[PDB]
Amino acid sequence: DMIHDAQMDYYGTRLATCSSDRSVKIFDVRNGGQILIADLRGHEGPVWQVAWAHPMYGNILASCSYDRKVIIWREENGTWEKSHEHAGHDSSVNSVCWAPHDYGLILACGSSDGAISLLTYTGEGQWEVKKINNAHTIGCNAVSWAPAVVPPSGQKPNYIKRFASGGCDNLIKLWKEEEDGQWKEEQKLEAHSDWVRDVAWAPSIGLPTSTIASCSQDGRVFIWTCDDASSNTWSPKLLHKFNDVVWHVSWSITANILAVSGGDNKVTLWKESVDGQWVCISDVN
Amino acid sequence: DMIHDAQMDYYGTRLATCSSDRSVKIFDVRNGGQILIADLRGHEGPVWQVAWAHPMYGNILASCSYDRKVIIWREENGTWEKSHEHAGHDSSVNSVCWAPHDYGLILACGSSDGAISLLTYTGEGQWEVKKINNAHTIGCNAVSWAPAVVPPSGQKPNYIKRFASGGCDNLIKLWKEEEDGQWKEEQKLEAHSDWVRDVAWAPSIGLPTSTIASCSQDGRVFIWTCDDASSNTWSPKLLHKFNDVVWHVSWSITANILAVSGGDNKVTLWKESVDGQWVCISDVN
Amino acid sequence: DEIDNAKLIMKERRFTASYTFAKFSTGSMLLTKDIVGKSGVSIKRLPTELQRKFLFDDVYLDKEIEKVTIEARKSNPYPQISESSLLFKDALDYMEKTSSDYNLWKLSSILFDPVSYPYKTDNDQVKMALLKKERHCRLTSWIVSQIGPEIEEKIRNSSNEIEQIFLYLLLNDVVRASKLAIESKNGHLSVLISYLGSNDPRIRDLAELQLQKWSTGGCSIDKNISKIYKLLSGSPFEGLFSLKELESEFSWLCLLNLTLCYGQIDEYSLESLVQSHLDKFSLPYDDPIGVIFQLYAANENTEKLYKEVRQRTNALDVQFCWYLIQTLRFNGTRVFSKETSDEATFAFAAQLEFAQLHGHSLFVSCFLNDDKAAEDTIKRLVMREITLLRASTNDHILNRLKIPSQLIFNAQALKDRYEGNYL
Amino acid sequence: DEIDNAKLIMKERRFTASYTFAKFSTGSMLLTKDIVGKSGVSIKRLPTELQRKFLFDDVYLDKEIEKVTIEARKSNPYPQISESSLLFKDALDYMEKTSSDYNLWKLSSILFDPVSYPYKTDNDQVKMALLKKERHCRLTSWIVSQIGPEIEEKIRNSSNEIEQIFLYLLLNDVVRASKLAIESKNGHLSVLISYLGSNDPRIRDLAELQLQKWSTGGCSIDKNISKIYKLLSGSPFEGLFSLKELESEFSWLCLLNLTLCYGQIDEYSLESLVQSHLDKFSLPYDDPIGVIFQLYAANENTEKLYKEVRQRTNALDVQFCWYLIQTLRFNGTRVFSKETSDEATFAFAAQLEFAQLHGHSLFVSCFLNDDKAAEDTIKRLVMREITLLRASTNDHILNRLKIPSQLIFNAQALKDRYEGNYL
Repeated sequence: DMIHDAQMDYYGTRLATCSSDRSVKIFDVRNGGQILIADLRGHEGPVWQVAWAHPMYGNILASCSYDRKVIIWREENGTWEKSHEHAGHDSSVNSVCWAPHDYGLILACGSSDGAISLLTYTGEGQWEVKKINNAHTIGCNAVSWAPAVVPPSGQKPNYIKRFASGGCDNLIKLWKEEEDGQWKEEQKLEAHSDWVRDVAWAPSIGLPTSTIASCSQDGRVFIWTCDDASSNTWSPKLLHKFNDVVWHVSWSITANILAVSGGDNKVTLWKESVDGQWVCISDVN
Repeated sequence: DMIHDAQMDYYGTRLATCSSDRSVKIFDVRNGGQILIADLRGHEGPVWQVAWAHPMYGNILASCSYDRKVIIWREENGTWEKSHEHAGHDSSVNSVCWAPHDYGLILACGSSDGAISLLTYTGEGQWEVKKINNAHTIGCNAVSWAPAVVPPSGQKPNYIKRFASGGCDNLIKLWKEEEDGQWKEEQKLEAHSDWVRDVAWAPSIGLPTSTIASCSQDGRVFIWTCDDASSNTWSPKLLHKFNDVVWHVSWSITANILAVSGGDNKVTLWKESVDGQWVCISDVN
Repeated sequence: DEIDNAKLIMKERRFTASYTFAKFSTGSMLLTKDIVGKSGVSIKRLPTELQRKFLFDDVYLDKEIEKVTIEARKSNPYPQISESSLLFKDALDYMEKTSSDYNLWKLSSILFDPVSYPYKTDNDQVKMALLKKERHCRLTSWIVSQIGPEIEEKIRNSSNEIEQIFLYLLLNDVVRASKLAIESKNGHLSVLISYLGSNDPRIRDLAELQLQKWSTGGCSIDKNISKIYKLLSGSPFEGLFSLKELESEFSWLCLLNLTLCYGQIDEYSLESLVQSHLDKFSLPYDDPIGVIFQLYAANENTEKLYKEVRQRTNALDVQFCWYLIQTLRFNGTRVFSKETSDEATFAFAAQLEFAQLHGHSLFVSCFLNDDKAAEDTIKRLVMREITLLRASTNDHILNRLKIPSQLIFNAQALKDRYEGNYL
Repeated sequence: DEIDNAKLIMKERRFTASYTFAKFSTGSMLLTKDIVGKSGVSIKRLPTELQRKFLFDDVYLDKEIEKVTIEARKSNPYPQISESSLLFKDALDYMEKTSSDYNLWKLSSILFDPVSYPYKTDNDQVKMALLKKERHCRLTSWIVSQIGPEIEEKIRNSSNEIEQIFLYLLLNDVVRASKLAIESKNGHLSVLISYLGSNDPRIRDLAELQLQKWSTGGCSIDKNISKIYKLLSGSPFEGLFSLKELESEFSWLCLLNLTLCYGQIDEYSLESLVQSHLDKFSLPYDDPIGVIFQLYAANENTEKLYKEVRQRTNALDVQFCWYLIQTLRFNGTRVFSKETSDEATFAFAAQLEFAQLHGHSLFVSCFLNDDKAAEDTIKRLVMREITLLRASTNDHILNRLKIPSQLIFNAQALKDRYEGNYL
C-alpha cells in the first residue's frame, strides 16, 4: 500500500524499499525500468528507514523497524541472507544511517525509547554495540552522519567522528566519539517548537562551511550553519514554514539542493541564492 | 489571446475584462455562467488594468492603456458610451484605481512617463486633473488607494486622503492630499532591488494597523506594517522570494489573505500566522 | 507587421510570456486566469474550511438568537451584545453522541457551564461545597464512560481476581469492586474499599505506614494488593510505591480519573487539582479534549494559555475558540481580554462570510467590542448583501439584530438603484 | 483486527495520511513517491538547465583539451590546470552566426580576447597605440554590422538628403556620407565630414562657437545640419544642442557607436570611454550583450561588478560566466578572486554532472584552486562513474587529464568487485 523510505544503491544499480507491510523489497533499475529481486521479510512491525552500506564491504543493506529490531542483510552470489540482527532497544527504531566509509563499517540507530545504538563491525560475524541511553527525551527520529573530514607518519587519521540527530524533544543534538571510546553530546540545538522529524548532515563539497538541515511538526525547515572549523557555533536560519508538517529532508550532492518532503503530499527543491536567502526552484510531481 | 487584468463589479454582478487586443469586454456572471454584454473598443494599444467605480455614482468603469489615454465608460439604460476621456500623460498608463467612495469620485492613474494624474469629478461632464510630474524615476506601475479613514458640527470630515504607489525606480512612494489642494510624497519605501510591480493597500478591518503589500522583478513580496504613532515608520517584512518575478498582489477582504500572482504561472494564497510569519495557504489552479 | 509591437511592448515592459495574475473581489471570490472562461477569467471561490453541518440550518442561527439581548453601542446605533445566556450545552443537541465533537463539547459544557442547586438553601458554605462536588462527579462520571470500553474489556483478560478488583476501582465502581473482594475470600479489602471513598487519616496512615514496611524482605505480595493500598495513601502517583508506572498501557485519561478520585492529596480547588495531574504526565499531542483540560486547569492564566496553545495547535476549531471565549466571557467563568476576544471574533465571522452565511456573520459580528469596527463591518456586510438578507432568509434577521433603520434603507436603496440601470 | 495498529502506530507516531517523502541519490537522481513504480518509487531525474548544443559532442571537449597544460598539484597527484590558451574566439566555430550567442561570444572575443599585432616593431609607444586602436575599429566595425539593417533601412524612408547624410555617418560611413553631401549641393559639409575623423580643435570650436550663435533668432536650418555640426563639437550627447533625443527610435547601440566614434573627449582608455556612455544612458534590462559591456567598462572593479551583477540577473549562462572568469584569469585580462572562480567552477562542473557528462564535468573541475576540493571532487566523480569514463568515451580521457594511476586502478577494481557479486 504505502512505502516509507526507499534508497538507491551506490553505483546507482539497485533500489531497496520498505513499506508498512513489514516487507523490505530490493528492486533493480537498469535503464530506468524497475524489477524486483527479493522480498526480505522479517519485521514484526512496519519498516521505517533503510540504508545501503558502502560497496567496499561487499553488498550490505540494513533496515530498522517498529519491531524494535534492526536487520543487516549481506549478499553472497545472490544469497541475500541476513548475517546479523540487533534488538538492543526497547521501543521502535525510527532511523538508521552508515558512518562515512573511512571510519569503518559503523551503523547508527536511533530508537523511540530515546536511545542510540552504534554497531561497529569486527573481523567476523561479530558486532560490538556502544550504546547511548536517554539521548533525547521522548525518543529519537533522525540520525545523520557528519561528513568524513580528515584532520608525517604511517597512519590513517583519527577523525572527529561526529553525527547529528533530532528527536521528540525538539532538540537536534550533535554528537562526538570521545578519544577514549564513548560518544558525548557536543551540543544541543533548540530552534524547533515541536518534534524534530529529520536531520540531514549536508555533504561537504570539500568546503569547510559544514551545514545541516532539519524539519519538524511545526512545519519549519532550518539550515543550521557553522561559520568555521572548531568554533562551537551553530547559527540556524529559516528556510521556510508550511502550515503542515515536513516529513523528510535530503541533500543533493553537488549544489547542495535541498529536497523538502512534507506538507501537502508535495515535494520541493531549494537552492540557496547568491544572496543567502533560500528559494524554491521547482515543484515536483 | 491573453488577458491582462479583469475585475468583478461591486455587488458581484458584472466582470469587466481587457486583453492586449485593445478590447474592454464586460461579461455578466449570474449563477456562475459568463455572458458577454459589450466589447468597448477604443485604445490604440493594449489595455492594462481596469477598475469599477462605486455604484453610488451609477455604473462606471474606467480602463487605462498603452495608448497613453484613459477611458471612462458610463451607462444609461444599456447605453455603454464613454462620457469622458483623458490623455494627460505622454507615455503608457500602467494603472488606475478609484479613491474610496467617500472622498468623492476621484480616479488615480500612474503613467510610464513617471507621472500621476488624478481625475476628480464635478457637477457635469467636467473633470479637473491635479497632476504629479516625475513621481517615479523611470515610470510608474502600481497605484493603490489608502482605505478611507474618518478623522461636533454639521460636516462630512476631511480625510487624510492618502494613496501609495510603486514604480520603476524601486521606490514605493506614499502620497497625501495637502490641505491646500495638491498631493505631496509623504514618504519613500526602498526595499526592492528592481522594478516594483504592484502595490496593494490592504483594507482595514476597522483595525488601525494599516498594511500594504508589494511585489517586484527581484521576486520578493513585502508587507510594510505600520504603527503611525504620528510619524511615518514603515517596517517592511519579507513574505517570500521566488526565483521568478511576481506580477500582481491582492488583498482578500476579511482575513487579509494575500493572493500572490507571479512566478510560475501559479498563484498562491497567504495568511500571516498567529506567530507573525506569513504562510502559503494553498496553490491555485 | 502587428506582432512586433506585441514583442516590443511585451519587451519594452519587462513582460515574460509567463505573466499571470489574480485578484480577490468584493464577494470574497478570486479571479484566476485559466482559459476555462469565455474570456479566460477563472472566477474560483474561497473555501470555508469551517466543517460543522448544523451551521447551514436557519433553526440554529435563528434559535440561538433568542439566547441573546442586543443593544446599540455607546457611540452609535450599531447593535452589540448586551447579554448572552450561551452555554456549550446548547450546541450538544445539534451534534451526534459518537463524534469527538460531542465529547469536546460535552466536556467543556461540564468544566465551564455553570452548576446549580435546584432548591433555595443558602448556607453559602454548603451551596458552594455542593456545586464544588456536583461538578466533581459530573466530570469523573464522564471519564468513567470514556474509559468504559477500555477497562471493561481489559477485565475479560484476567485470571487474577485481585487485579480484577483494582480494575473495578479504576472505573470508580466500588460496589462491584467490593462484591468481588468478598467473593474471592479477600475480604479485608472490601473494608478498605469502604473507606476509600472518604478521607480518614487513620486509614491513610495505616496504608502508607504499611507500605513502607512491605519494602523490607517481605515479597510474594501481589502488585495488585499493593497498588490498592496505594490508592488509600492519598497521592498515588507521587508515592513511596508510585503508580507512575501505569503510563504503559493505560489511557492518560484513565490515570487522571485516579488523581481526581483517590488523589485528593489536599482539600482545595478542582481546577488546581486537574492541574496537578498534568504536572506528572505528558499529554496526547494534537488532542482537543486534552487541550481543553489545560485551559480549565490554568485558572487565572486562562487567556495566556489560550494564546500559548493556539500558537501550536490546529486542534481547536475556529468556531469553538470563539464559542469558548464567548460563553466564558458572558458567564464570568474566566479572564478574557477585549483585544483577544475581538481578535477571534473576526476570525469566525470571516469563515461565515466565505460560506456566504451572512446571517451568522452579522450576528457574530455583534460580538465585537470596538464600536468603530462593529459599525465598520456591519455597514460593509449589509451594504453588499442586502438582497440576500431579505425576503426569505426568515424574513427579518436585520430587525432581529437591532440594526440601524437608516443603514437598511440606505444600502437597500443603493442596490435597487444599481439594478435600476442594469435593466 | 489488523487496521487498529496501523491506526495506533500511524497515530502514536504523529503520522498524517499526508506523509510523503523524497531523497536524492548518489547518481544525483531523486526518488519521489508517485504510485507509478512497481513499488511506488518515482525515480525522476535532475534537469541540467544547461542548454548549448555543442557540449554534447566529443570533439569540443576533446579538442578544447589540447588547449591546456595539466600538472599535479602541490599537495597531491591530482591534476590542476597550469596553462590554458583559452579564448572566447575558440568557441565561435561550434556556434551559428545568427544566434545571440555568437554575438555575445563574438563580442567578448573582441573586448577581451588579446589583440595580437604581427610584425615585431622596435617602438613600443607605437605598438601599445596600435593594439589600442585595432581593438577600437574591431569593435565599432562590429556594431556597424549590428546596426546595418537598422539604419540602412531607416534610410530608404527619407525625402531629406541632409538627414540622409547624418545617417550615413551613424554607420561610420564617411565615404558615402560625403559623396551624398557634394551630390546634393551641400558641400561645406563634405569638408567638415573630412575633419570629423580627426581631432582638430580649430574645427571643434568653429562648430560649437557656431552652435551657440544658432540659438539666437536665426533658426532657419535643418535639425540635420545642426545634428551634424554637433558631431563635430566633440561630446554630442552632453551638448548645447544634445543628441540625447535620439533615444526614441535609435538602438541604444546605435547611439553608443556614436560616443565611440565621434564622442572622444580626450585621449585615454577605451574601457573608460565605453563607461562614459553608460552613464548618460541606461541599457536594456535583461540584455546579455549589454551586461558584457559593463563588465568591460568597469575595468579594475571587474570582479566586484560581476558579483554585483549576477546578484540581480539570470542573463548570463553558467557556462559563460565560467568561461569568462577562466579566459580572463589565464590572460591577465582581469582581476578575479580564487574564491569567486572556484565558486563558479563548481556551478558549471555540476550541470555537467547532471547531464551525465563526466569528462566535461571532470575536466572543468581541474580549474579548481582549492587542492583539497579538487581531490575531493575528482576522487568522488571517478569512484562512481568509472565504467562511463572508460573504453569508448575516446578511450583515455583520464590519462589525458593526468588523473592518478592509483585512483583509476582503485575505483576500477572496486566496481569490477561490486559487479562481481551481483552476477
